Amino acid sequence: QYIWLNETIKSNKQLAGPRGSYKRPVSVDIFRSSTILDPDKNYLLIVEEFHLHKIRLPLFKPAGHDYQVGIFNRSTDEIMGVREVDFSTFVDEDGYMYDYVDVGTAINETLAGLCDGIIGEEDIPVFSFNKHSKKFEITTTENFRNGHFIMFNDDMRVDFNSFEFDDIDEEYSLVILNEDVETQDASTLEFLTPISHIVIESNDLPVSYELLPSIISDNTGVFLTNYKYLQQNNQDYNSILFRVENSSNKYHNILQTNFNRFNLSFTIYDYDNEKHPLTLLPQTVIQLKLLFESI
Amino acid sequence: KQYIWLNETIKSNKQLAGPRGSYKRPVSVDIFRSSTILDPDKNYLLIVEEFHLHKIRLPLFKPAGHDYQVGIFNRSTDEIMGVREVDFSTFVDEDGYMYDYVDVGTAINETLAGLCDGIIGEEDIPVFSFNKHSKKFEITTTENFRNGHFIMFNDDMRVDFNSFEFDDIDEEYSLVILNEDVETQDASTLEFLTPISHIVIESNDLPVSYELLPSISKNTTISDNTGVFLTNYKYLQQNNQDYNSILFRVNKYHNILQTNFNRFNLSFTIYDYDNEKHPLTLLPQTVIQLKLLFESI
Amino acid sequence: KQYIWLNETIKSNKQLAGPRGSYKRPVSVDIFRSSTILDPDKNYLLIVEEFHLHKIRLPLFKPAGHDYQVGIFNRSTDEIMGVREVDFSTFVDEDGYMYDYVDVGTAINETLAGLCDGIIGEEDIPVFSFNKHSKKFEITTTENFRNGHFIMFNDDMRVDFNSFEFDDIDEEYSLVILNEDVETQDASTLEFLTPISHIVIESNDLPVSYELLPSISKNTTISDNTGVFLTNYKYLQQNNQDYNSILFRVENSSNKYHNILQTNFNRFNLSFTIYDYDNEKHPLTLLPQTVIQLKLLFESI
Amino acid sequence: KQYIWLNETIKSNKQLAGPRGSYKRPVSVDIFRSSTILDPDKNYLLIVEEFHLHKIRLPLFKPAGHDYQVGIFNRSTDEIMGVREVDFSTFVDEDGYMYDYVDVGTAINETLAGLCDGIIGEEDIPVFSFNKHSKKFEITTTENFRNGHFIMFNDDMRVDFNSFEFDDIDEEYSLVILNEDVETQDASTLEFLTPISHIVIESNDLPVSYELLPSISDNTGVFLTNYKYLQQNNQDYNSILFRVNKYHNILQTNFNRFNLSFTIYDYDNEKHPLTLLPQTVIQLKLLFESI
Amino acid sequence: KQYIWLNETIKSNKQLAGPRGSYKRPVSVDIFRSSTILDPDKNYLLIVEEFHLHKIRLPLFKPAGHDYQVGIFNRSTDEIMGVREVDFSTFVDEDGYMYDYVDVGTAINETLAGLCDGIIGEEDIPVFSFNKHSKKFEITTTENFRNGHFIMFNDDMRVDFNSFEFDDIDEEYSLVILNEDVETQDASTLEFLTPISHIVIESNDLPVSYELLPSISKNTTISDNTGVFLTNYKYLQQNNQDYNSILFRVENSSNKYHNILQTNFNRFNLSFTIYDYDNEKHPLTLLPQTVIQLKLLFESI
Repeated sequence: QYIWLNETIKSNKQLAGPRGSYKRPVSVDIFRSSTILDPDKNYLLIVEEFHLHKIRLPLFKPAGHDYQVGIFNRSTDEIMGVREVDFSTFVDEDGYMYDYVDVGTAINETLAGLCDGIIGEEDIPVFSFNKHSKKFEITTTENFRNGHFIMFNDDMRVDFNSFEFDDIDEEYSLVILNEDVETQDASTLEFLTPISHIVIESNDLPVSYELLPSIISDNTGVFLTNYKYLQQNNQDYNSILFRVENSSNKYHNILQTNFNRFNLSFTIYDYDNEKHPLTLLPQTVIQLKLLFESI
Repeated sequence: KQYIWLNETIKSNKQLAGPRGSYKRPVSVDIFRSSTILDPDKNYLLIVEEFHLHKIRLPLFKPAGHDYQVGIFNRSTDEIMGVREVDFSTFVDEDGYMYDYVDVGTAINETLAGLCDGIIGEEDIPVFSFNKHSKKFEITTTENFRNGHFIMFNDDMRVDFNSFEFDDIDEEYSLVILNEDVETQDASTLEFLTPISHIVIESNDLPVSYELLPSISKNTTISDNTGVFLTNYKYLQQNNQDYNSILFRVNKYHNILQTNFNRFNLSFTIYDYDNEKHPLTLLPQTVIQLKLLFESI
Repeated sequence: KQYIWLNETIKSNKQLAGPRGSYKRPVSVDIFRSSTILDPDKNYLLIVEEFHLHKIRLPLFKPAGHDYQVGIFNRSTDEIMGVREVDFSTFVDEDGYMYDYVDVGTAINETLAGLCDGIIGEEDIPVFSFNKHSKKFEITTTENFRNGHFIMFNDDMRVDFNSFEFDDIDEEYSLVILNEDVETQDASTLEFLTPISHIVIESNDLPVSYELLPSISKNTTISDNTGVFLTNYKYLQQNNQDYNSILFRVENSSNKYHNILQTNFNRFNLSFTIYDYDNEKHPLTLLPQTVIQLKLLFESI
Repeated sequence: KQYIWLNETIKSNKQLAGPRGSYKRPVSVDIFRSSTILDPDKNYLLIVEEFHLHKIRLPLFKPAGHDYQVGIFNRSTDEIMGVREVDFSTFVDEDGYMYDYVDVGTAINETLAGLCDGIIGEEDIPVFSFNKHSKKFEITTTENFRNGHFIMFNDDMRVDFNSFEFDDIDEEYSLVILNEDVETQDASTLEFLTPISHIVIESNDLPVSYELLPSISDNTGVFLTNYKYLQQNNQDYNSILFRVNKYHNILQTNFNRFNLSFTIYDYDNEKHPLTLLPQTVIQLKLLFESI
Repeated sequence: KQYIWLNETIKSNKQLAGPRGSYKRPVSVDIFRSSTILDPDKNYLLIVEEFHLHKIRLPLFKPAGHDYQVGIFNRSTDEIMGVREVDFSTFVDEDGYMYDYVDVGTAINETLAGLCDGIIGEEDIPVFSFNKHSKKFEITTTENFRNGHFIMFNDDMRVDFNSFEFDDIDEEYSLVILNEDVETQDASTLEFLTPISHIVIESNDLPVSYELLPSISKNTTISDNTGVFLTNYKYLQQNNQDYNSILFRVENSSNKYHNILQTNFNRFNLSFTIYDYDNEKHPLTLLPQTVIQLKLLFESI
């Protein structure tokens, strides 16, 4: 026996707020007059599909990183200076950033402020994001490359690993520049994104919880599905579509048969395990299809 | 274990469909057999193995669901010169749909040209357009416009054409950051413009178990609402193609409640993102194919 | 559970198939075993695990299906100068097929040129054609033609060459919007032209359950009809390739099983058959160079 | 329900395989265990979960299969000037194979050049060649050649190099239409030219249910797996990876020894083994699944 | 029937793993639950659903495995002028690995340049190098070098850099055919250079059935060897990326189940291990920025 349950959420300006400023969590109450399941049977739950049409996800989270840029002199053979990359001007209230151009601007302003006293404005290097290639780029003069190197610390080195590097120190590495415009060997947006996965969870649905580590552990958490997210490009706004294939093992046992209501909520888990709820926009449309399959 | 396969097909012509499909005839099939289809002692599941909607027409855009507004900002005086609501009424068909993204771009452009009429000199009027080859919208401007003015997109414009670079200025409006004569999107956004969500096969008289639905009443939460659906095909708009040939090939089972039938109807239906349903209709050139599998447990 | 695999092959040559496969010999395989294939005590499901139609020729267009018409509009006088039906009769072989999209483009171009022969000067006659590289049709015009006139497509032409930009004048006719000297399609429309729907393996003497089909009559809905179908491969015309090498392999956990009814047999025939969109069936014919592989599975319950 | 996995591997060296695999040592593994593999009471199915043929060499062409012929037509006189057969014998190895599509393009070009040697001058001799970048064969000509002459392909050339535009003059020969200096193919046709049909793992001593084969017939042949090979590019040396309901019945559950070979079937069905190289590292993972 | 889901995650920092992961701490996690995990009466299978090795370093080349040799040939005198062995020792790390194909290109180049020292002019010395953009090795030469000489690759080089156009002269050595200033490979060969074969999850103290391995010894061809393996991720080197973010999800190849032998347990240890093509094993090691995620399915029968 296959029991199918469709659900939808609309939105508008009045429910969500301008630019979704009310941060209303994505949630649906399911509520039926009749009972949903047959008392004499045992049911596995699986989420067959969902569609998160028109939502806004963050692209970068400064708190998790400790970036540091520096300048190295080739004649004198020493470190001239090192500065910490200051994101506080570009961050929203919740500690997020929504554009990889701005990650590049932050890194650039730190780099420009460091070379203010030391190097002439003609040769101050420029760090920027290229919208077309999805790659960060370093733009420099020939005078700069003969005189100096740009230095990255390890956090920078790892997240922007597609540049060519030379290790000088336990921490710091030199960026090897051979041309006016130097770009990344490969995109590294996967390394920058804080989003790990999006999850459907219910406080009141009688379903066997998944086993977790501690905040030794006896900890548990309700998870109906587990969507792994990957930042493909610089798109702040997204339309995320999920559909299972022929033999997905992603079932969950239902412990009690007799219920006529429950709540479903969409939540985002970051790479540092800070969970936060997915919120509506005026234009958001959410769709959802649960299967209850008898054993 | 038993595999009963039921093929079915619809040919079309000008008589059935009308010129350009103007009769709006629903896609539908009666399957009528002399013998009974299923064996009385078994229980069966139903899955749609494949279908083909060869030569059909689908809408590319539905203006009713959007509130697009463009505006001009003056950098010298640092204030809003005007804001106008984009008017799609001269581009829309009788059922509220549009069928070309070049036309979506023209609609936006004419609003922009009307808004700039007295306020900016003709040579410096910016041009909004859809690029057929890249499937991206573009803004074309003079350097003299860029030094003087910004184009303003409201929140709905902001979201649906999100791959331009923006700068917020208040609760509602956002400035389009232009640095070159031709400025284009970083990424196609046709998925944000299409109104078509899914195509569904349904039936009024096939003895098959319903799916549970949220209530018809949009305010109330309680629901005893159901509906027959045999399959659920998610549609994604890949490009600027009005006319399509949709092909589907195959967990998606449905229980058959009673065994004693030889008649049923099948109808293809389109659901939009605003949940309004409407029938898939024929063209003269439409050919439709369909394959059901009744599978015994 | 039991798995009984049955590999099979077909070779060919000039004598068997004829020059360029001109004898039209159907692809057919007598399987014949000395021993009985299946064990009497068990029930068996049949699935075609893979095949390979190496080096065959399929048609790309079938003029019978289509009612193409082109016209010329005059923008000065704002009326139709003329309209003509597109005639393929010279390009078509015996069977009613065409085998190259360059020819499809030529036939439309001829019709268009013959329509402009009296009226418009030879220097700015428009040129319809098929671009081999992009797999897209193209309209080549002069600026003088564009200012003066429009090319008209009818409803059938409109649908099958849908990627051009169009303005609809009438219930029937549409004007092709041209802004530049060489105008092309937004997207490939070869899927709208290929007459091949699917390719089928059917046996005239294998004890296997038949698929239910709709009635032969256009007038009656009540159906008794049935057909033998072992597999049903959906074909899609990717490019302008006349000759093809078609390979099918069953994905993990498909449902394309048929019940076998009788458990006692040691011979059966397998033909390969092509269905078109108009439901006209015709057999897959050999070439001299045609190798054909095939692999059935008989799976017990 | 029981899953019993059997990892296996092969290594190699100069002394085992020879310079450029010149010994032709077949790929083979003797599995031999102290304990009995399977339970005596149960029934088992055999599926090959994954194999990796790392650093191997496979032929790209086999002239034996093909009967190519080229010709020159004259447009002024309107008649066939000559027809020569394409001789591959200079580029072929001992086993009848060829290992690069540029050499396939050269062989046809030498035949084409030899046919125009007496008739047309060197300035207008057409040039047949393989483009390494596009994976497509090209015909280079002059304007003087195109106005005067055509190039004739026979039916076997016509089917394997089908992407060119053609005009049929008779039952065997077809003119290649040419409008520019460098004319090329509509699409890649390496799938036509490759003689490798599939790659098979076959035993000679394992108790497993055989697959029914043709010859009236009563033949049978043991095959543990079947990998369908397709030629993606002009890469002579390869690294073939396979990961997976391709099951087989194990007839007897009392054994602890068998010999797994690797074999290459061609489109003419002529079978031959997969030979090692010094650098080769072959991997394999069988599954025994219970009922 | 029952589906028990076990989630596990690992974080890191400077103190834990060391600057650039200098301490080489292996990736390992202890699962310790106060309750028993499984129900006594049922029989459970184990499959790994998904893991995510976020921000980790992996080697791209392992010189020990190869014996590369380069040579110079003289076209005038028609003989070998010399053959040097490619020395990687100045580029390798402590553990025998190289983390950049640019550096593999330089190694070959230094060897090639040193071999031309006495014999060829500074301008006409050929240059071998890796192209970051195309992922292909290139040979930059003068017209004067090509008219006078050829570069010679031994068999090991010939295989791993097979996409150049070669010509055999003897059993070991092969000329590289060069017709332009810059000559590139026809296709990528990074698959031929990577030493990482697969990444593996294993456990010393989980009661689960072991897989059957071949013999440790060269002498006795008979085997008795077994190993504990929870999953087997086949790795493929896409590009020149030193640092990686490896995601696995069981979508297809879902046969990778393992029989749990004992139901009575509440604790085990999961460790990540890398196997190379010479079958040497070494652990996966953390970095300060590494985050590892894991999900296990215990499924009953």
